[PDB]
Parts: sequence; C-alpha cells; structure tokens
Amino acid sequence: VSSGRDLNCVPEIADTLGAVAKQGFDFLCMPVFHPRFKREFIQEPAKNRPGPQTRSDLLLSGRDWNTLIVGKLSPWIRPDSKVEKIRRNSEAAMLQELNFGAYLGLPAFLLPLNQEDNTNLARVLTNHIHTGHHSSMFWMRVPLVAPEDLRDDIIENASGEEKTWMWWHNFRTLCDYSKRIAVALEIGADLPSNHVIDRWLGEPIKAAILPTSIFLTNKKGFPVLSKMHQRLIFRLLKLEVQFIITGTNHHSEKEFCSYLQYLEYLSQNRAYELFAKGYEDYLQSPLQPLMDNLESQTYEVFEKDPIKYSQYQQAIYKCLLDRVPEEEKDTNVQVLMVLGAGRGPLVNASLRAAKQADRRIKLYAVEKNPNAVVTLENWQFEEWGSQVTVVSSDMREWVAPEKADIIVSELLGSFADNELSPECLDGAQHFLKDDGVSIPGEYTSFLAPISSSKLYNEVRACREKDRDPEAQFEMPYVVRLHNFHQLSAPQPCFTFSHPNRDDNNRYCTLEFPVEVNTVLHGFAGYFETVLYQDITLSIRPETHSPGMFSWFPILFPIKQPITVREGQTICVRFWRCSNSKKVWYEWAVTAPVCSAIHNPTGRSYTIGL
Amino acid sequence: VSSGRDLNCVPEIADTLGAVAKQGFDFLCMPVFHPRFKREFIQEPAKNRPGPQTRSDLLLSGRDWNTLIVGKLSPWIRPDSKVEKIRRNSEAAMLQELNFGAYLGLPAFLLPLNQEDNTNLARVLTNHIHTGHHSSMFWMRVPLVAPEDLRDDIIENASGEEKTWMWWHNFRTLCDYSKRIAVALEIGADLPSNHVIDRWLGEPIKAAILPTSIFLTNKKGFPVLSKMHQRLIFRLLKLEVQFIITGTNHHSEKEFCSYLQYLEYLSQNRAYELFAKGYEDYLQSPLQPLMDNLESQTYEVFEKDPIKYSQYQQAIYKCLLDRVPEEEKDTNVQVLMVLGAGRGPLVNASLRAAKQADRRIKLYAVEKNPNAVVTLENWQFEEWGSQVTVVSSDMREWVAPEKADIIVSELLGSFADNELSPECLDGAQHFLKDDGVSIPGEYTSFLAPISSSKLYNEVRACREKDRDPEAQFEMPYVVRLHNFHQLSAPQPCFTFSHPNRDDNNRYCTLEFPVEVNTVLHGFAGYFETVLYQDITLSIRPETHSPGMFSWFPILFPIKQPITVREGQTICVRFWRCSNSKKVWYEWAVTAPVCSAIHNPTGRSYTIGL
Amino acid sequence: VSSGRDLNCVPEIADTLGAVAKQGFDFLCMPVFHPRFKREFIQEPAKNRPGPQTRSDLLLSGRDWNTLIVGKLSPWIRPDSKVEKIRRNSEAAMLQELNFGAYLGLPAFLLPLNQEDNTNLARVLTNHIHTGHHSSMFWMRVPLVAPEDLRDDIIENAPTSGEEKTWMWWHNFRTLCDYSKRIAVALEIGADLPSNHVIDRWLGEPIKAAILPTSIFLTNKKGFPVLSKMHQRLIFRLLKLEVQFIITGTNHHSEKEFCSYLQYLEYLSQNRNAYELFAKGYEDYLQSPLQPLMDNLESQTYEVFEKDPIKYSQYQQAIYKCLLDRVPEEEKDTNVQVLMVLGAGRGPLVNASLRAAKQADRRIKLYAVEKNPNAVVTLENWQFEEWGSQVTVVSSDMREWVAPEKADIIVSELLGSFADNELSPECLDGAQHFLKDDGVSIPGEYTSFLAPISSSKLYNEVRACREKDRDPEAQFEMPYVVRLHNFHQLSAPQPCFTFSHPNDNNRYCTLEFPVEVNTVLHGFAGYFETVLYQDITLSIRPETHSPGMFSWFPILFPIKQPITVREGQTICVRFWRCSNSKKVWYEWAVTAPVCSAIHNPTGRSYTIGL
Amino acid sequence: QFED
Amino acid sequence: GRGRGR
Amino acid sequence: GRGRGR
Amino acid sequence: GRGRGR
Ligand SMILES: Nc1ncnc2c1ncn2[C@@H]1O[C@H](CO)[C@@H](O)[C@H]1O
Ligand SMILES: Nc1ncnc2c1ncn2[C@@H]1O[C@H](CO)[C@@H](O)[C@H]1O
Ligand SMILES: Nc1ncnc2c1ncn2[C@@H]1O[C@H](CO)[C@@H](O)[C@H]1O
Repeated sequence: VSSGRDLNCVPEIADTLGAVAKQGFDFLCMPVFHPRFKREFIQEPAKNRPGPQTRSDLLLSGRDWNTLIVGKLSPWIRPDSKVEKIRRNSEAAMLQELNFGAYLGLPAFLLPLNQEDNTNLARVLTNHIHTGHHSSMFWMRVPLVAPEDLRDDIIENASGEEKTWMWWHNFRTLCDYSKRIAVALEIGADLPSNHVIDRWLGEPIKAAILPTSIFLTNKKGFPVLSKMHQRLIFRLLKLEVQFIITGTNHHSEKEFCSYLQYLEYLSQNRAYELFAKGYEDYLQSPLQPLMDNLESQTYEVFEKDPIKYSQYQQAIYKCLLDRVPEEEKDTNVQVLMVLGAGRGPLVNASLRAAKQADRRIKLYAVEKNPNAVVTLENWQFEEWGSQVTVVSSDMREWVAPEKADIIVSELLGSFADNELSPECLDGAQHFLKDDGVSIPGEYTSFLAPISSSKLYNEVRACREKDRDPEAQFEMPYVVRLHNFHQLSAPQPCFTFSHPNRDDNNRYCTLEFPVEVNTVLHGFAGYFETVLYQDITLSIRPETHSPGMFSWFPILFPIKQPITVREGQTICVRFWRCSNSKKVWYEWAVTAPVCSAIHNPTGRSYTIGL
Repeated sequence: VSSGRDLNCVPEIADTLGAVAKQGFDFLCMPVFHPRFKREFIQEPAKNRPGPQTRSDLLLSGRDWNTLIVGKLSPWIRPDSKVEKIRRNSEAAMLQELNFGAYLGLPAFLLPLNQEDNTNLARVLTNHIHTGHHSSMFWMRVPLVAPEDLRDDIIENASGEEKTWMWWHNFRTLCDYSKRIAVALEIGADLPSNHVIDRWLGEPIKAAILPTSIFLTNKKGFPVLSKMHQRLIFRLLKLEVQFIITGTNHHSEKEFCSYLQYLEYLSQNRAYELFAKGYEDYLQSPLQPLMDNLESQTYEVFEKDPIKYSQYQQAIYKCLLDRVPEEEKDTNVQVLMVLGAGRGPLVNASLRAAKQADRRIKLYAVEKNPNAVVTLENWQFEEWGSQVTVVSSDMREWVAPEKADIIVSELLGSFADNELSPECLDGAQHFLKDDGVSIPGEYTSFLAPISSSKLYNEVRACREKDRDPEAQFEMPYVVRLHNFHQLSAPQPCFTFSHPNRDDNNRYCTLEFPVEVNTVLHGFAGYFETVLYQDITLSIRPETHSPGMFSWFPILFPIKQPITVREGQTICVRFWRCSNSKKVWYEWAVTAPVCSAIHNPTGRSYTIGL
Repeated sequence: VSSGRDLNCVPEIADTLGAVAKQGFDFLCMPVFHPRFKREFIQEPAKNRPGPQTRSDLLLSGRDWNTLIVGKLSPWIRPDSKVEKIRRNSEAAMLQELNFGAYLGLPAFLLPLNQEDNTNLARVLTNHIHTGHHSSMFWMRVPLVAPEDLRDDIIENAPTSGEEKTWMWWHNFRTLCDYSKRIAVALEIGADLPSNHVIDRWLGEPIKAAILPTSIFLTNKKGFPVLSKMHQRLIFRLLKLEVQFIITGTNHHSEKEFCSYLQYLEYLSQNRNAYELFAKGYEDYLQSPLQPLMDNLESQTYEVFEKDPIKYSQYQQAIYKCLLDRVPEEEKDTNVQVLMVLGAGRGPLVNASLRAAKQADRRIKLYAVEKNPNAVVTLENWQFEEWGSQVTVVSSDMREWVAPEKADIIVSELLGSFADNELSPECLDGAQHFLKDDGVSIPGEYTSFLAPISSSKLYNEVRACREKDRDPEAQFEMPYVVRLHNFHQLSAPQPCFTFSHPNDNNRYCTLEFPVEVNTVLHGFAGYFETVLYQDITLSIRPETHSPGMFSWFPILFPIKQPITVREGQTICVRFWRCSNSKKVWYEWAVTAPVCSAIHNPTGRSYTIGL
Repeated sequence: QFED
Repeated sequence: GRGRGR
Repeated sequence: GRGRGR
Repeated sequence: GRGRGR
C-alpha cells in the first residue's frame, strides 16, 4: 500500500516533509499558496500587494517537487460563485495556482467537487490543460456522500446517493473525458449502497481519501474500521489506488502512525490474476491466426496453458472410449486430424489421450504456417514417428487420403468465432466420417454491457493517423478489463456446432435489464465451448474455467457513451457478416437510445479468410 | 412545383412513362422488379428459377434512367421479419434490388418505414452505401401518422403523434446521419399537431407523398384539400420538396391532371428571401475585418443594404440635433470620427445626416485597410474635400489631433461582438469627449436552441484534413439556416455599452424551457443594437429590421446531438474569453445532459486582435 | 563494447552458442537455414522435398532467439540474378528465410550488399517489412571497399567511383526502401581503408554493426592480433557511434585462442569531457526549441540553465570589465551604476551582477525585470532573504515596463541555439528607451552560423516526428534543438545573421558552401557566437566552442527532400528572418545545386510568438 | 492493535 | 459570401 | 501480447 | 529537456 498525508497547515515545509516521511507516508498533499491568503486581482490597493505571493521553489529540490508533493487549491477559490467579483478573482487565482503547480512540476493537483455546478471550474481547468506543456494529474476531490447529506439532525426547523457521482460525471463530461483528470474519493462514515460503489469503482480513481474520523476505536484504543469500510478498502485495494489520510489524530494516546499501520495491516490481510498482472486495461488487437502467421513466442503463451490442453486430452480420451469398445481395442484404429496443429500441443494431447484410453490412432497434423510446419516436422522426425503425418496445407484446401473419425482443433478466439473456426471447420468437414466427431463440437459467445471511463479513454487514445478518426471504436479489443462496471449479466449471442450437416451469417438481438443507473461504454464478449459431452472450456465470468488464461475477454466499444437509467433495458443487436474474402462483426445499440451500426461492411475491422 | 407519379403497376415501361409525362409529372416512382415476383435465394428448386429476373436496361435511354425514374423496393421484402428464412431472403432481395438500381443509375430509391423495428433494413442500406461507388439517394417512405392509428374503428372487440418520427430518427441514427438518406413523407387524411409538423419540417424531407384519397371534393367536382392540408403544403413548398401523387384517381369524372393542377395552383398562390435564396443552409465562416483585409466585393455586399445606413444616418441626425441647439447651430462644429470607414458609406451617411440635421461637423475617417484607404482618399480628393480627414491607421493605435463629439462605427457582426467591436471601441474612446456619444450606443446578442439535421450533416461535411477531426463543431458558422427547428425563444447573452466608463470577458447561463420533445443540434445567435435612443438594428427573428440582409444568423454547433423531451429545460453556458492576442467563445450544454466545452482556449476558432 | 561472432557453420546450435558466449561474444550471427541447403520452390521433383526444411525453434529458448541470435541470409540466394529461375527461387527463399527469422523473433538479420544492382533484394525486403507484424532490424552487410577492388593483381591478362562505390550501393538500396528505420548498415572493414572523407560519409549513416575479419589484424612481436593505426583510428571513430563489432573469419593467430581478437577490441574500448557526459542520452534526439517569451518555463527548465557555470562566469566577467570601464577608481565610492537584468530568471544572472560588482569594488543599483509570474516568486523570496534594497524586482515585460530611471548596463540572457530564435532583438529593442546614451548592453552582439549537414538518422527522426491533425510534412519546416551526433557535416559554418545592441530585425542571408565530397544533404545545423563585452564571448560553433559550456545544443533546419550533392558543387542556401507585429519565424530554401521549396512560408509550421 |  | 460571412 | 491478443 | 530544448 502507498499512502499520503493531506495537511492544510504546513508551517515550514522541509520540517513537515520530515515529520510526514518518518511516520510512513509516501507523499504529502499541501497547499502551494497559503489557504487563508486571499489575493485580489482586479481592485486596488489590494491588487498591488507587495512581496512574495507564496513560498520559494528552492525549499525542496526538483525531484522532491516532482515526486513527493500533491498540490491543493485554496479553499476560498470559488470559480462558480454567484457573485461576479468573487467568480473572477477565483478564476484568476485558480489559474495562478495551477500555473504555479505546473511550474513546480507537481505530479498531481487536488481540486474539490463540493457542489453540483462546477462548470466554470471545468472551463478554467480545461483551458489550463490546453495551454502550454505540463504533465500534472488533476485529482478531483469528490465525496461518496454529499456534505449536506451527512450533517447531523440538529436544526429544529429544518438522486439521494447517486448525487456526487453525477457531480463527477458532469465535470468529466465538460472536460471531454480528459486522461489527466481523475478522482480522489472521500470515504465518510456513512457508506452508500453496493451498486453506487460499483459505478464508483468503474471510474478513474487514483486516490481514496480517508478521514481519521471515520475510524472507530477498538478495546486497545487503536484506529480500526467497520466491516463495511474494510470491504470498501479491499475493493479499492484491488484497483491499486493510493490512500490519503486527512484530519487530525482522533486517537491522541497513540501516534499518527497507527492509521497507516492499520492500512498496511489490511494490505497484507487482503494464477489468472498473476498472469493478467500488467495487462489490466491494456487494449490489444485480437489474433488472426488464419490471415497472419504467429511468432513462436505467440505459440508459447498458448502452450503455457495446462488446463486447456488437459481438457482437450480428456475430451479426446472420452471420445475414443466411446467410439471403440473394449473388445475392438486393438484391431480398430481411429483417424484423428488435428487441424491447425500449431507447434505440437494438440498432437501431444491426442497422443496422450489415446495412450491413456488404450486405443490405437492414426493422427494427421495439418498446419498452414510453414514456420510451425518446421517444428512439427522436427517433432515428427525426433519423437512422433510414423504415427503422425504432418501436412503443410490449409484444412480448407487439403485433399485428405482418408476420412477422419475425430477432427480436433483449437481455432477458438476470445469471442469463439472471431478466428474463423466456423469457416475453417466447414472447409475441413468433408473429410470427416459420417459418424465422426468434431472437438470442439459446440461453442457459444456471450455479451454483457459494461461501463468503464478508463477503457473508453484507452479506446480514444487508440486514434491513429492515416485512418478514419473513429475507426478505433469499431474494432474489438482483447483486453483484460479491470477497471470497469458490468451493467447486466452476460447473455448468449452466437452458437456454432460442428459438424454442420445442414450460413455462418448471424443476427442476434439481446435485451439486458439494467436494474441500476449507469453509463454504457461498451460490451464484453466471452465464450463457452463444449469440446466433448461434459468437457467444457469457458471464459464467462460465472462459469470461468479456473486457472485458464489463454483468453482474455473481448471489448466491443461504442462511439458515444449512452446514459442509462434504472429500469431501462439496453437492447443491442449484433451481426456476424461475411463475403467470399472476409468476415466481420457489426453491432448497434437500439435501446434506450440508438447508436450507429459500428463497423459496417467491415470498414474498420475484418477477419481475413 | 416539381412533382412525380407513384405507380406500383407498370405493364409497359415506355408507354407508362409517356402517359405519366403527358399528365405533367416530372419523375415516376416505379418498382424495378415486379412487386409480386417474390424470389428465393436459398432453397431449391425456386433458387434456380430461370430466365430474366426483371426488365431490360435497354427499355429506356440512359438519361431517362438517371433523370426520370425513382425506384421502389418490393413490398414483400421484410428484412426485419421474425422468421429467419423470410428475413434472409429479404436481405438478399433488398441487396439485389438496390444493386440493380445502382446499376441503372436511378437518382433516388424509395424504401418504406412502416414499422418500429427497422434495424436490419438499416444495416443492409448502410452496407450498400459503403459498398461500391454509386450516388443514388435513398428516400425513406415514412408516414405522418402510423397506419395502425389511421385504421377505422370498426373492430368490435378491439407516443400517439410522435411515433413515426421516432421511427425515422432511429433509422437515420443507425445509418449515421448519412447525406444519402432522406425522407419521403406521407400526408394522410388525419393530420397531426403543429409541433409534430415542426420536427418533421426540421428533417431532410426531399419528397412529400400525397395520396389521392386525402383530397376533398368541391361543388364543381375537382380535387381540393382542407385548410390544414393547404397550410402543410405551403410549409412544404417553402422547403422546395417534390410532391409525389400516389393511389388511383378517385375523381374519375375528371382526369389525373387535376390532382397535379391543384398543386400547381397552390404553388402560384404561396427582399430578404430573394437575397438569401441560394444561400440556405450554406455555411460560411464569419468575417474578421480586423485580422483580414476585406475585398472590394465584400464591401460592395455591405453597401447594398440601404436600411442599415439609413438607420445610422437617422441616429447621427438625432444625436447632432441633441448635442447642438438651434441657436448654437452655425458656430458649433461637431467632431465625428468614423472608425473603420470602409470604402466610405458611413462617412456619406454622416455627411447626409449633418446636412439633414443642418449642423456643422468636422469628420475623421479612420481605416486600417490600406486598400480601402485608396478608395477613401479618392473620395476625399474628389467629393469630400477638407471636411473629411482620412486616417490610414488602426483606431486603437491612432493618435488623434482633437477629441470627438461622436464616434460612429459599423464593427458589428452576426453575434454583435465576434468582430471585436468592444476591443476596437475600447481603444478608441480615449479620443472621445467626456460627454461624447458612440453610435452604436449598445448591443446585445441573443441565443436560441435549434434542431436541424441537415445543418448537422453540413457541419459534419465541413471536416477538413490536416486539423482536429471534430474542430468543425467548435466554430460558429454564418448560415442562412432554412431547414431547421427553433426549440425555444431567444434570450440575451452578452451586452456591451459604449463608452465604457467604469473587462470584455463574459459569462452567461441561459435556461431555455422547451415545451416539445426534440433533438438539440445547435444554438442560433442573433443580435440587437441601439445606435441612438430609439434607433435600433435587429436580426432577431421576431424584431428583425425589415428587408435588412447585412447579417445572417450565427450558428454554434454541438459535437453530438442532445435528445430533449417535453418539460425539460436546456441549460447552456456561453463564455466570451480573451487574452492580449486573441478573442474567442467557449460553449457547453449543461442540461438536460452535459456536452463537452466547445472551443477551449480558442483551439478551433479565435478572432484575431 | 558489445561484440558478436559471425559463423557460417553451426553444427549444433546450443553447443556453438555456449562456446561463443564462453569466449566473450554477446550475440551470434548464424544462418537460420543451412547455407548450402538450396531449396527449390517452382519445379518438381525437388519442390516436394520432404522432412524439415531447417532445424527446430525449440533448440533455444524464446529469449535466446530474441536476444542472442542475428540471422543470416543464405549465400546462394541471389534475388537479382539475370537468370529468371534463379531469381524466382531466390525471391521465394528470401521470403521464407525472412519469415522464419520473424517467426523466431530474431533481433536482427544480416543481408548482403555485394553488388551494384540490388533492386529486387530491396523490393522483397520492402514487401517483407510491410507484411505482418515483426520487429527485426535488417543489417545490410556492405563492404568499405568493393570485393573486385580487393583482389590481388595476379591475373596476367586482366590487370587491376573507385572509393565511392559501396556507399553508392547502400544509398541506392536505402533510397529504394524509402529510408526505413528498420534497415541499417553492417560495415565490413577490409585490409585497405579508403580516404578520410569516404570514412566521414559512412560515419553519417545508420551503422549498427561493424564487421572485422580476422584477416585485417596484424601480428605483434609477441604474436597477438592487433590492427594498424589507420584501422585503430577507424575503430576509435566507430566506438563513438556505439556500434557493435562482429568478428568474422577463422582464427588466423592459431597459437592463442580466438579470445584475443575480442580482447584487443576490449583494450581499445578501455583506451579511447563534461559536455559529452551531459549530452549522453540526448544524441540525435530532437526536441523543440524553447520559447521563454510566450511560454513560462518550469523550474526544472531554469535548473539546467543554472547548472552551467561557464556561461554565468562569462557574464560576471563581462559585467566586471564594463563596471571597471565605466567607473574610474577615483570616482569609485560615489558613482552608482544602474544595472537592469532583463528576464532575470530565478536569480543567477542577478547573482552574477552582484558578484561582479563586488569583485570590481563598485556600487550598483540593480533592477531585476521578469515577466514569468512564477519566477517572480523565486526572485522576490531572493530579494526578501538575501538581496534587500539593492535589487528591485519588477514583475513586468521589458518591452512594456516603465522604468523609474535609465540604466548604465542592461544584461540579458535571451539567446537561443541560433542566437535570435528567442526574440532577443525584439525584446532588447523595447528595452533601449531606458538605457543611457552611453549605456552598454550585454551581450553586445551576436551572430548565427549555418553549416550543411548529412544524416540519415536525423532525417528519419524528423519523419518520425510526423503528427496527426496537422500538415503531413510540417515536421520538416521546424528547427529542432538536437545534440546531432550521427551526422556528416558537408562544409564549414558561415555567419548568417548579426544583431548588435543597442541599435528592422527582418534579415535575408545567402550562403554558398563549397563542397569537396559526394553526399546527400539533409539539413543545416545552426550555431551562434556572442560577444558580451570586449573579449568575453560565448560560442557554440564547433570550432570556437566554449569549453564545457552545455547551455545550448545546435539547432537543425531540415529540408523536406534530401538533395544529392557531388564534388565541386557548392550548396547555395538562403535564410530569411521574417516577422510581423504578432509573430517571428524563419524561412529557408536551398537554391543550388538543386532548388527546394521555401520551408516554413508565413510561419505556417513554426513561429516564435511575440 | 489490529483487532476490530 | 453574404450575411457577414465568407 | 497475452489472452489471444497482439 | 536540455540544450535550450523542450
Ligand atoms: N485453415 C487452416 N489450416 C491449417 N491450420 C490453420 C488454419 N487456420 C488456422 N490454423 C492454425 O491453427 C492454429 C490455432 O489457431 C495456428 O497454428 C494456426 O496457424
Ligand atoms: N481597428 C480598426 N481600425 C480601423 N478600421 C477598422 C478596425 N477594425 C476594423 N476596421 C474596419 O471596420 C470595417 C468593418 O469592420 C472594415 O472597413 C474594417 O477594415
Ligand atoms: N520580454 C521579457 N521581459 C522579461 N523577461 C523576459 C522577457 N522575455 C523573456 N524573459 C525571460 O528571460 C529568460 C530567458 O532565459 C526567462 O526568465 C524569461 O522569462
């Protein structure tokens, strides 16, 4: 855990950094100007106030300023005041403080969102961002609960929980979803419901702000947190936010190291996650193994998965037990064709499956990649021998010497058919015996609507020259989605079964009942596949095969985000389209508000046949 | 009136086109395939039906096909059928018919919008538009009233007015607001309210469909129309749509020339409109006289407005009468300073005013344009003489030899301050006497929210290379908006008064109560100006100075349209921003949903000081 | 030094890689297919040859392939053969070998440029680069001396552009391939070296490796590999570029092991200033010229200014000399010299003025004008804590400031890499009305210098500076502050623009550069010299460079299309310093030997904001 | 210390 | 160009 | 690249 | 940034 101390009083700054680093904090949120030093910018004599306006640069080194200090905007700066003089002084002072922080090169700046209307603050911030070159992040300091909702019931004659999120949403929408504007969330004593926290966790939260007043004390007098607070801390610790501790020491008998020590205690109290580490919210282009040739280092991460090939070997083992009785155990030889044999792993899985099933197989390893044919043929010379026949041909062009009993393939993508498993297996179906088996015999794709401001900003950041400016929103992305909110349960899109003894063009309509209020940002695509009868591989988040990491989910973005209310069903439509030369997907949201069909004619993304 | 005949039965095509032309119709809407000749594309034996599928190309000349025939889709083609075989056959047949119409080079093609779900139709159309090169227009045939609401109440045991507009809106949103997809509106017997007709009038209506069944019968027997229908025909004739007559001749005693002759009769019974003709929905860029030197033709366009210069002359007349009493007539010389003298129509207005007021003036004609100074100095040498002193300087940097009693300028734009009248008159008020007058005395800008889908497509079509791909939405456009819908009444944005004796930066928040469900597309800006006491020039659509075409409205687009419903209030913020170098505008919609702030730091549009 | 071993015989890949890394090499250049295993691709029966075509990719780890192996094209592959059958087979086999190297993820691939016509080689490589995704670099193996010019004179009836031949080969190859980032040079150094200007043209090229046969090594009195002094000088020049040295051939000194050829190169690497230490990490790295007038600099930007002590030593010495000159020793204690430091920064030039007046024992009343409101904070904390009433800190622009009195000396620090690209003339123009009529400006004068350069790497860096949402070729119309390192300078610098203070700042210069080599012009490098006071100068011109003074890198003005120049052909360039009330910019155009367009018309791609 |  | 526009 | 992505 | 460059 990495954490900081928010101080509003820094009498001398080097002493304060010393006293803050001794007690374990990693940065310090401090005001660059004096919080009570109101400046005047328009009227004399106070406009011409002499002397320095703030502290010198030279009190800390450049590395100290760039790494250790998070600036704060002064509390009197009120750019959305109803008084025009206060409003203009606050615009000028906000610009002065932001420019001084840019000059100091602070890594972050902390600005407050403590009311509904922050339009002028948004304009001054978005004009600072587009002026000059600077690299500060802007952590907008927004609470979980509005300050007028957690006040005591003391006054005798005087959107409830979705309120401050709408403050933040309006702010980040006025600033046009800037990459440099994020959230510093204040966690008070009164936590909101669970679905409010999910929207909050789908946002750009770089910091969490924990007052020392929300800490409750134990029998020994230390600061601890309630179980609901601890659960919120664990969810935030999954996002790797930093924790800012504000307020005074409410447990005076101890010292201020105790709050931080409790946070580290919860930090230590907190294979797919290890593999996916470093790839979270990192967009990738989906593989196209039919139109491109894969590097050996691409095949290595395939063969790094033991669960998928163990499941394939189990499916082949059960199929070989079914197709050959114990009486015909030796005089019956089953023809297997591994289609797209890769560098070996399905051929080895088939050999092991026939070895543990105690059945005889004649195996063909078909592979179009000549560079993988090199390693397949070295395997064949060195290990496999005459049992395996290595074919350097496309399965759709190959002329088989004899028909097959089982054809086994691994041509499934993250959305189960974006790597042309239907077309390839339909081409390879003619050398299958009339009672032959295809492994996998079944696969379905699943879609769920998601919200993620970070994923949307990465998709925008994928905008490239020499290209349509919104082609990036018409491409699926293989992404280990991490900082997102899923709006509804997944629901099956497309189903393909092999062999097909009957058109791979598909049209699906999916209605997702959204029981909460959200802002739809895209769709996540998963898949399930039945290899043989009860052997399945799934990346669906409720049926996910444990320990399997060969497939990250697919993201289908949408060009503009769609604001969704509670009780509003999201109706989306997906097409699997094709021609003689290429296959693509088209999608469109039709309810609650329509969007354009994304990727028409495959103009931004096709899969090459 | 350009009008067409919609036939669904064409036995011979040349004879029918001849008869249609004899009746007086300009085009003919006809089915390219036989409407009853349903075709199979998937199942044998009917997939292999021999012979020609339709008529020959050679039955009409090429120019006949490209100028005379509007194609129709066959009525059995339902791409959004719930039966998969029907909808796949209908996708294939719709593709076949659209490709045959593209091959025939038809100018237009009618497709029906007669049900709520038209997503697969939209996808097949969007894929046709993006496949191949072809330039036919697609007229989506949508009714004013849905057919389930026009049915008689004769069944014993068995959103109202805004249904089919939402059909059209969903369709055009799925197809991404294409320039090639427009509306053919069916006007039935029962006619909707006035505000339904206003959204419809804001749409790309290229044709209007008048069934012969909606025509009333007079005492002589000829077809006529109701008063509400006549009003709708007049509002559509303002848009220059083509009227399509459908159905059979219900007035069998008369010919079918009578339905056309009534429309010709209404056509022959329907200065600013003559000037603005040919400029409707044509986006210029606002002039910048301070940063760019104008042309002779620009000034000539200015000086063809007699109303504005008559108004300036009346203002100077009244000011000269006020500032000099009759007894001090021959001894008091009033220093007038014409700032930005142009080629000299304001100087002539001042001289004619001083003659009409019968007062003695010493006039200065300041002009920074070195090429209009040539015209001014030839005027001075020939006509004006020593009364007028021509200064070739900026009014801001010019050092006067005396103070001015009156300063007169024409520095106003379509938004009253986008040509930097405040900054120019600010630097030109130090050579004004302490009781000096400025004409114009003050000026206000007014904003109204508008919907116009054609204007949104025009702004999209302004996407220029080698710049931000969405920087065309952050520029005001001088536009004679014609095909639009004004959502609410104009409200004042910014007011500047001269002389300023007390910052030209401004901030306005305008809340527009909308009483109708609409889709906000931009903000139209007008201005009013008080030259002298009761002398005003206005381009506001209610207080417009009659026949005064100096200024078109200004248009501030928004990047994505904002859907609005009844009872909501559109809240928008407008900022006038400046620095030492530049002046610009920033805008953002804050209610009902937020938009981004448009033009931050003047990144897409500044006015040069 | 990083060094590799070129082997054309790898009987076992793991054993050979172990033995190569045992004796100190960092990579191994080896054939991925057997060099003699000629494959057939068109004609039967040899087209249908069975078995694996090459050895497996499972013999080394993936990281071993990605870091330790440089692949070689097979010697029989001649894609430019005059026989069509050999040409087609060699195209197919080139593609197969390149695709297998991409499959292996090799970091580099060696291809030979051993003949004049390599157009089909260039086409097959250009098509490989534009196909699929792969990251391998392509090292064109080109000799320093052509193979037909190294042969012995032992043919009785065939006795033996001579030196500029293989560079012409490489130039044609990389011009056909459109100056790819992924295509570089592996230079073969032979026994007989060419002239020194031939070696300069090569040193301005993307050389990523140097190939040293063991046959170019001489022998000691103790019997060890060594190289001649002309070879050692070539090695020392190549060590500046940080190339990798590839040892080819067999052990020609068989008494000692093959480690000795490597040990000599390690010896020479261990036997080859502060500017070079400061400039590391910044060589051939384009960055934008600073614009302090219209951009407020950060504090870390000022920190690297104050990190140069030589510039401020020189300013203090100039103020010292001026103070002695303007005040006689008899009038020492009663004359107050009003100094004005214009653009005072965060302090260092005011500190130089104070130290100068202390060592001159003179009395000064100093004004520190600065428009940066965030550096005024530093200046005013300086004044409160140290300076006191001697220094008056002004938060204004020198051009609009109203001084309470006139100055004796104005001192400014507004010089860029090209001496006027930061509007020092325009700023000091508006700061002359508060200078006394005998008043002195420091710097007194400054001149900019230009020299024509050649650099393929700089040209590719400028192309890589293309941005979206702007003119696709505007990157060639901006100057770049660059520690230009991998470049060839075609002629001596000549003075471009001179400004002198106190004094139209629009300028027009024509410079004719005599060329004595046969190169391709890529841009002009600009330097400056400034006279602060009498004999106190600051210069970044590479002949008169102030020692250890790293405040300024050279400026670079590119040209959109390279201009091929031959010997005895002067290059005539013309520079304009243009301006209006709002902006100042530069325009340039080469007019001889071949005209180019005027670069940056109206400042459409680059202006300096007033 | 860390006990709830 | 008409209406104060180019 | 991991998870079937480049 | 060094050598008067950003
Ligand atoms: N049509 C095909 N014929 C043979 N191998 C294929 C085909 N399509 C994909 N593959 C291979 O299938 C494996 C998994 O996608 C990869 O090795 C890929 O090269
Ligand atoms: N600062 C200025 N000084 C003089 N004429 C001006 C100035 N700004 C605009 N104009 C002139 O005003 C007229 C209308 O804007 C034009 O003739 C234009 O050239
Ligand atoms: N016109 C100006 N007036 C005052 N300081 C300036 C001016 N132009 C540049 N400077 C300052 O000069 C220094 C250039 O190194 C910077 O501190 C910069 O802020």
